[PDB]
Amino acid sequence: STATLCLGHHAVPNGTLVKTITDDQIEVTNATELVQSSSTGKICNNPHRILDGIDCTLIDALLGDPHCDVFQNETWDLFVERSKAFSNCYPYDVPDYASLRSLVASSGTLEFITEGFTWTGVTQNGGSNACKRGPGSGFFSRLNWLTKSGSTYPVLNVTMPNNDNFDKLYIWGVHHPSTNQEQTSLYVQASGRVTVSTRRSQQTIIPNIGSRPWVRGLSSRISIYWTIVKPGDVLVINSNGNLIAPRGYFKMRTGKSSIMRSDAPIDTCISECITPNGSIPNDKPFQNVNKITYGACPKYVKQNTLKLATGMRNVPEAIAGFIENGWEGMIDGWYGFRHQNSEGTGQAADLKSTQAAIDQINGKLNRVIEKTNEKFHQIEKEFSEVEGRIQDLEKYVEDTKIDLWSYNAELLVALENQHTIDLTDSEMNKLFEKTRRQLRENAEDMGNGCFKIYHKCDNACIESIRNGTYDHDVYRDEALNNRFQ
Amino acid sequence: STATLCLGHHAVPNGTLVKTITDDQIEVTNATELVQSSSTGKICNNPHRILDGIDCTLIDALLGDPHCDVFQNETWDLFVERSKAFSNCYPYDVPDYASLRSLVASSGTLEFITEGFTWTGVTQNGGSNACKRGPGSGFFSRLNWLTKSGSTYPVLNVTMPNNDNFDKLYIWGVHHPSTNQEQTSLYVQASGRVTVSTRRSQQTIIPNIGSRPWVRGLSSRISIYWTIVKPGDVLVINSNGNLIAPRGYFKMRTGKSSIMRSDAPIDTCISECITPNGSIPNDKPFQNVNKITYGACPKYVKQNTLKLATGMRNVPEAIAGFIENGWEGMIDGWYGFRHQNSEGTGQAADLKSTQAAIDQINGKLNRVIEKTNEKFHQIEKEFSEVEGRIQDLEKYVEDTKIDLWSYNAELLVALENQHTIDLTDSEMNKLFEKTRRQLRENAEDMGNGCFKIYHKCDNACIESIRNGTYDHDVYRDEALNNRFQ
Amino acid sequence: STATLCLGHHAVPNGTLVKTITDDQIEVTNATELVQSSSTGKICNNPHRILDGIDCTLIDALLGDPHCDVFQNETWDLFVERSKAFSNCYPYDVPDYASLRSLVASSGTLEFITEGFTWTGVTQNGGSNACKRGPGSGFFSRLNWLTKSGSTYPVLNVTMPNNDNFDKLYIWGVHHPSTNQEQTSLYVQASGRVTVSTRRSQQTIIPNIGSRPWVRGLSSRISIYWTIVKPGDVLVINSNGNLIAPRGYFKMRTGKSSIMRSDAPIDTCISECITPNGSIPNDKPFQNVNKITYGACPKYVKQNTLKLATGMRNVPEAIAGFIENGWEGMIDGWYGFRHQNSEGTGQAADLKSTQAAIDQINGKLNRVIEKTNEKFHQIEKEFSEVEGRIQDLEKYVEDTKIDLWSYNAELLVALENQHTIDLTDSEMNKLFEKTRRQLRENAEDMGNGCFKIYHKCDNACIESIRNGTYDHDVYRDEALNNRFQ
Ligand SMILES: *[C@@H]1O[C@H](CO)[C@@H](O)[C@H](O)[C@H]1NC(C)=O
Ligand SMILES: *[C@@H]1O[C@H](CO)[C@@H](O)[C@H](O)[C@H]1NC(C)=O
Ligand SMILES: *[C@@H]1O[C@H](CO)[C@@H](O)[C@H](O)[C@H]1NC(C)=O
Ligand SMILES: *[C@@H]1O[C@H](CO)[C@@H](O)[C@H](O)[C@H]1NC(C)=O
Ligand SMILES: *[C@@H]1O[C@H](CO)[C@@H](O)[C@H](O)[C@H]1NC(C)=O
Ligand SMILES: *[C@@H]1O[C@H](CO)[C@@H](O)[C@H](O)[C@H]1NC(C)=O
Ligand SMILES: *[C@@H]1O[C@H](CO)[C@@H](O)[C@H](O)[C@H]1NC(C)=O
Ligand SMILES: *[C@@H]1O[C@H](CO)[C@@H](O)[C@H](O)[C@H]1NC(C)=O
Ligand SMILES: *[C@@H]1O[C@H](CO)[C@@H](O)[C@H](O)[C@H]1NC(C)=O
Repeated sequence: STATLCLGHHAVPNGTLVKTITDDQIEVTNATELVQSSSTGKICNNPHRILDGIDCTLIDALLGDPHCDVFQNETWDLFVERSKAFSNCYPYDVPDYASLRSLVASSGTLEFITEGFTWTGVTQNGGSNACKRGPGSGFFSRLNWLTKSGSTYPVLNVTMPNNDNFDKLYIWGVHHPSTNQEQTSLYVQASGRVTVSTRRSQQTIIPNIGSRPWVRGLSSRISIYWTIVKPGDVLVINSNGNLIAPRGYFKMRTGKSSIMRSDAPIDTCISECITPNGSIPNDKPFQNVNKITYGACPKYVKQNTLKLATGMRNVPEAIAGFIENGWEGMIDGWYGFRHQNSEGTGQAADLKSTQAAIDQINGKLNRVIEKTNEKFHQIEKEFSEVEGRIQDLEKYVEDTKIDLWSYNAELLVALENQHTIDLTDSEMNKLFEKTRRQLRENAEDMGNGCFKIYHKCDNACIESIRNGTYDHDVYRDEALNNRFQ
Repeated sequence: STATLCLGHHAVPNGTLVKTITDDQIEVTNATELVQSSSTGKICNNPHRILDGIDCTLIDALLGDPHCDVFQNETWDLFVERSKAFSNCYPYDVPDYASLRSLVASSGTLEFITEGFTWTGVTQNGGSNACKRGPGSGFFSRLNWLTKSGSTYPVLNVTMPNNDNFDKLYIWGVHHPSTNQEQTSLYVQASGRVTVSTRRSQQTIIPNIGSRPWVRGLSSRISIYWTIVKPGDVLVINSNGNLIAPRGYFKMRTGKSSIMRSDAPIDTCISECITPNGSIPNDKPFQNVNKITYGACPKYVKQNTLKLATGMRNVPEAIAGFIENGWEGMIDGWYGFRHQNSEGTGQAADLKSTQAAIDQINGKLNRVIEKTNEKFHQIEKEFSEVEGRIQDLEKYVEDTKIDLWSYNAELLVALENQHTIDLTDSEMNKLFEKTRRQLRENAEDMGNGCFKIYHKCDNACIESIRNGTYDHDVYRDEALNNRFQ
Repeated sequence: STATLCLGHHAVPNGTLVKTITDDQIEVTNATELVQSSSTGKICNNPHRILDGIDCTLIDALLGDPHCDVFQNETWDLFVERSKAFSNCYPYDVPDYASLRSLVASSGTLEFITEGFTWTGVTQNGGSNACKRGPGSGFFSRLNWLTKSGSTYPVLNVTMPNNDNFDKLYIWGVHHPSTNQEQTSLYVQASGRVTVSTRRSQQTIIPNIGSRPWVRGLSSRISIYWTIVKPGDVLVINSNGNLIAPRGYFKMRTGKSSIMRSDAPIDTCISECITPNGSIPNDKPFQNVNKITYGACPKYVKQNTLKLATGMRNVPEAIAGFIENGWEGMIDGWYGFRHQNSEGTGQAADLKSTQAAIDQINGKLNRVIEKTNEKFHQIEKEFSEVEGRIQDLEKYVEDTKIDLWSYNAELLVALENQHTIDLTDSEMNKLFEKTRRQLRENAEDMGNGCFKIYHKCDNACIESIRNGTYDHDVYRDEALNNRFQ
C-alpha cells in the first residue's frame, strides 16, 4: 500500500489584514497594532514628577503671583499648564516670553535664593491693588518694586557677583507707567532706564510712558526680562528709574524637565510617556495621540493604524497541504504534518519550524526601532498667537519630522510585513524541502503541497519522517516497486 | 515519442536600466520615472486661486501702495510675488519684514475693514510726493499719516475693542523724519513715541530722527509694525508723535494660503502643485524641480531621475525557457509556455501568473508613500539677504529635509525595484514549480527552464498542462516507459 | 560504483555577528564597521584651508583685536575657534552675536577694504588702555572711535555708495559710556544716537549711559552692529554721538567656508572631513564622532557600531554540503564542490557563483547612500549660553536629524545584511539547482546539500559537472540501472 504524509500551516478563521510591500491588504493569522491611537485621558504622576499649574502659568509661578505662592521653590519633571491658568497680579509682558518659559521649564525648578540686594535712596516692596497678597496691596513675591524714597530716586547701581558654581537666573522687570505724572511720582526722573548687565551680556530697557488697556485696573505694565549669570560672572543693575528689581536668583538646572499645556487631570498611575491628551503606553513603536510628548514616548505618526503581521499568511480551509490551503484545525503549532496511512488519519505539529518562525517574528520590530526615543524638552508645537517667521519655522520643523517619521512607519511596517510573510512562506517551503530530502525516491509531491509515500508507512514511520530520523533505504525497494511498476 | 514544454517570460529589445539593492544597474522590461524633473514653465490658476502681484510686493499691497490699489480686499490661495515688484510709495522698512509677509500670506486675504479711529488735534491723511496716487501727493491707502493740527500735536490716545470673533491685524507705522526740523514741523514734540498695545502685548517705538539714503526723494522712513488683536481684546494706540496710524484692520483667516516668489506666467491650466518654476504634475511621488512648492506637490529630492521597475528582467533572445533567455516574441502576457509536440511548435501566455505579477507591481509605490503631501504655507527656502542665525536655521532645516527625503527616495526605489525583480523571478519560478507538480513523473526538467515530457503530448494535452487540468496518471505508464526504459 | 558531489560554501573560524531584519545577531563570514567611531584627534590642514584662531574669536579677528592683527585679511575654509580664545580689547557685546559670527564664518574672509570715510568736526582714532596695541593705548583696527573735536561733536552724516558688484559688510559700533560725565566728555550730546542705514535697511541705536561690570578696567561697552550693503546700495551713517564708526568694509563671499569650535591641533595631514574631535576618515557612511561636521563627512548616527555583512552566513564545520555546515577548509572561493569518487576525494571552488555574490555585495552600501553629504556651513549644535526659543529650535532640529539618520542607518544596515544573507543563500541554492539540473536523473539529492551520482564519476566527469559541460545522456543508462535496479 501507499501512505500520504504531507505538510501544512495553521490558519485562523478570523484573520487580520496587513499592508506589505507587494500586497495592498493581505490577510494574516495574527497582527499587532503598532500605533498608540488612544490615551487614558489622565497624566500619570509617575515616574516623572508632574507639577500641576492649576490656575498658574509657569511665568506666573516664576514671578511670584499672589495666587501662585504655592509654587515657590517648586521642582518638576513636567510642568502642566492648564488652559484655565490666569494672571491675577500686576499686568506684565515678557519680551521674548517663549524663551523665558522654555528655559524656566528646562531648568525644572523654581528654587529661588534671596540675595542681599542693597537699594539705597529708594522705597522697596512697592505694591499694587492688582496684586493683592492678602487684605491689602501686594506685588510679585520674587520682584522688588523700587520707587523714590521721599522726593528723590537716585541712580541705583548695585552689583551681585556669582561666586557659586551654577548659573543664576535673575528675573527683573521694567515698569511702564501710563502717564508722565505716574512716571515722575514713582520715579522723579521724567524718563527712567534699566541697564542690567554682566561681564559679557547687557540689557538696557527704556520704560515706555504711554497709556494702554486696563488690566486689573491698571494701564501700566511690567516688561519682564531675565539675566543668566554664569559662575564667576557678576550682575550689575544700574537704574535711573522704572526698575522692578530682582529679590534674588533662581537656581538654574539642566535635566529632563519641560513644560506641557494640558487639561488632562493628574491620576495616581505610572506611565513613562505623557501627552497633552494624557499619559499613553509606550509599548508600541508609534503613536497617533499627540505630536507633543514628554518622556519615553512612541514616535508620532500621521497613521491612525499600522498593523504589523505577527503571524503568517491566512489561507482558511483529501488532506491537501499548504500549497492548497491553510489548516484551521491545527493549533499545536504553526507548521505541521497531516498523514493518511493504513492506521488512519493523523496530525502532528512541527515544533522546529514553528519555533524558528516565532523566534524570527518575535523581535522583528524591536530590532529596527531603538528601545524608545526619550524626549524631555522640545520645541513648541501648538501656538496660540500668530508670531510669524520663528513660529513658521517651528511648525515646518515639526511637520517635516512628522512626515518623515510617518513615512518611516509606513515603509517599516510594509517591509516587516513583507519579510514576515516571505519568512513564514520560506519556513513552510523549508519544511517541505526537508521532507522531500528525507523522502528521496520513496515519495512524490502530489502538487497540492502533499507527498505520496509509495510504501506502507505506519505511524512509527510517520514519526520518523516528522522528526527527521527517516531512513529511505529501508523502504526504497518497496517504494520503487510501487512507484515505477 | 516525446514533447517539450518550456516556460519563459516576455522580453523587450528596448530595456531600461534601474537600480536595486543588489545590482547597480539591472535591465528591466519597463520602468517609470519617479522624479518630476520638468515643469510647464507657467503657473496654473486652478484649482488654487493664484493672485499675481504684477508689480506689487505682498507688503506693498497690504500697506496700500498707490500702484497696488488693485489688490485691495484681495484674497488668494497663492500670492505670486514677481521679481519685478517694486515700491513706489513712501520709503519704509518692516522690522521683522519676513514675519509680516509670512503671516499676511498665511492669512490669504487683504480684506481691510475701515474703523472709526478718532484722532483729535492732529491733521489726518498726510501725504508725500513719493506716493503719488493721482495729480498730487498721496500716501498708503491703509495707513493714516497723522500730523500736528495747527501748531500742536496732542498725546493721541485712542482705543478700538475687538468685539468681533476673529483676529484683527492692525498695520501701523512710525515715521522716522530726516531731521529734527522735520520732526518738529510734523510733530511739535522733539521726540515722538508710538505705543500700540493690547491687553496681552505691547510695542513701543521711538522714532529715529536721522538722515539716510534718498528713496523717491525722501531721507525719511516709515517703520511698519503690526498688532494682532484677538477677539475680546482691545487695541490702544498712544502716540506722542510720529504715528502712521492704521485706518482699520485686515481680517485674519487661517487656511491653505501662502506666498511664492516666481516669475512664471499664469496660464489657463489646472495643476494642484505649483513651483516657482511653474506648475508641475503631481502624478510622480518625487520632483526635482524646486524645493519651494505649494499644494499637492511631490516630495523634493536631489535625484534628477529615479526609475522604478514596473516590469521584470530583460534577458533578450531550441525553445529554451526562462533559465536560459527571455522571450522577445511573446506579447500576449508576461509569462508563458512554448511547446514542441508532434503537432508542431506553439506558444501560449500564462494569464494567471502574468496578472499576479501585474497586480503586485501596479500599486507597489502607492502603498508605501501617502497619496501626496499637500503643503500650503512653508518656511522661506530662498533668501536674498544674509540674515544669519534664523536664515541659517531655515536653510539647515530645508537641507536636512531634502537630504532625508532624497535618501528615502533612493532607498525606496532600490527596495521596490529589488522586490519587483524578486517578485517577477518568483512568479516565473512558481509557474515552473506548478508545471513540475502537474508533471509529477511524466516530465524531466532539462535545466533550461523547460520540461521534456516523455509521452505523446498533443495540443490538447499541452493546453491541459497550461490550464492546470493535466492528469499525470493518464500518461504515467508511457512516460515511465520512455524515461527508464 | 557511484560517486558523491557535495556543494558547500566557505566558512571562517572567526565569524562576526551582524544584525538583520529577521535575526537579532547572525554570524557572517565577514563584516565591516559602517560607523566611524574614532578620530585621529587632529585637524587635517588639507584639502580645506584651516585657519586656527589660536587666542582669537572670529569676531575678535573681525573687529581687529590688537592680539588678532595676525588675522587681518585672512581667508579660511574652516575657522577653528579654540576654547582658550579671549578678548584683550575694549569690552564689547554683539547684539545678535551668533548671526554675525555665522555670516562672517560663511563669508570665509577677513579681507578688509579701508574706505575714505570723512568725519568732520570729530576726533578720530580714539583709543583706550583696554586695547594695548604696543605700549600705548589702542583700539580695534577695523573700527574708528570718533570723539568730539575740541569742545563740540557735530551731527556726523556720511555716505558711502556701494558702486562695486559685491556685498559690503560694514562693522560699526555704538559706545555705551558708564556715566553721563563720560558721555558728555566724549560726546557733547547728553544722549547720542547712531543711525546706520541703507536704501532698504536701517539700524538706529541709542547709546546706553549706565555702569556695568569692569572688563579690562572699563565699565563702558561697545555694541557691535553690522550692515550689509548690496551692490548699487548706499550706506548712510548719521550720529549725534557714541559712534564707533567703520574704517571700511569686509568683502563678502559665498562658498564652502564655516567656523568650528575645536581644541584639536592642526596637523600636516589630509582629510575631507573635520570634526571638533579632529579629522576623521569619510570612507564609512556614518560616524559616531561628532554631530558637528565640516566637509565631506559621514552622517552622524547615535549608533557606535553598525556592522554590514560583507560575507555570507557563517556555519562552521562524510563531506556533507551547505545544508549541513559551511566549509572551513575551502579558501579558493565562496562556493564550491567536494567530490568523492574512485579516484579519491577532491575539492574545487565555484568561481562563477563566488564572483556573482562578491560583485553583488561589493557596492550594496554605496548604491543606496550618496557618496558623502558635503556640508560646510550649518547651524550651531553646541551652545554655551541658555538662549531659549531659537537655541531650543536648533537643538530640536539637530536632534530630529540625528534620530532620523540613526534610524536610517539602523534600518539600512538591517536591510542590507538581510539582503546579503538571502543573496548568499540564493547563490548557494542556485548552484545546487544548476547541479541538480545537470544531473537530471543521474544523481539523487541526499538532503545534506549534496548529490549521490549513480555512475562512475571520475575527476574528468566531476570537472564537467562543475563547469556545466556535463552530459547526463552519456551516463543515464548506468545511473538509472544503479538507481532503480
Ligand atoms: C526657598 O528656598 C530658599 C533656599 O534657602 C529659602 O531660603 C527660602 O526660605 C525658601 N522659601 C520657600 C517659600 O520655600
Ligand atoms: C557703579 O557700580 C560699579 C560696580 O558695582 C562701580 O564700578 C562704579 O564705580 C559705580 N558707579 C558709580 C557712579 O557709583
Ligand atoms: C489629543 O488632543 C488634540 C488636541 O486637543 C486632538 O486634536 C487629538 O484628536 C486628541 N487625540 C486623542 C487620541 O485624544
Ligand atoms: C473692501 O470691503 C469693505 C467691506 O465693507 C468695503 O467697505 C470697502 O469699500 C472695500 N474696498 C474695495 C476696494 O473693494
Ligand atoms: C487713554 O485712554 C485710555 C483708554 O483708551 C484711558 O483709560 C486713559 O485714561 C487715557 N489717558 C488719558 C491721559 O487720557
Ligand atoms: C527651477 O528654478 C530654479 C531657480 O530659478 C533653478 O535652479 C532650477 O534649475 C529650475 N528647475 C527647473 C526644472 O526649471
Ligand atoms: C588688506 O587688503 C587691502 C586690499 O587693498 C589692502 O589695502 C590692505 O593693506 C590689506 N591689509 C593687510 C593687513 O593685509
Ligand atoms: C545728510 O547726508 C545726506 C546724504 O548722505 C544728505 O542728503 C542730507 O542732506 C544730509 N543732511 C544734512 C543735515 O546735512
Ligand atoms: C568628541 O568630543 C565630544 C565633546 O567633547 C565628546 O562628547 C565625544 O565623546 C568626542 N568623541 C570622540 C570620538 O572623541
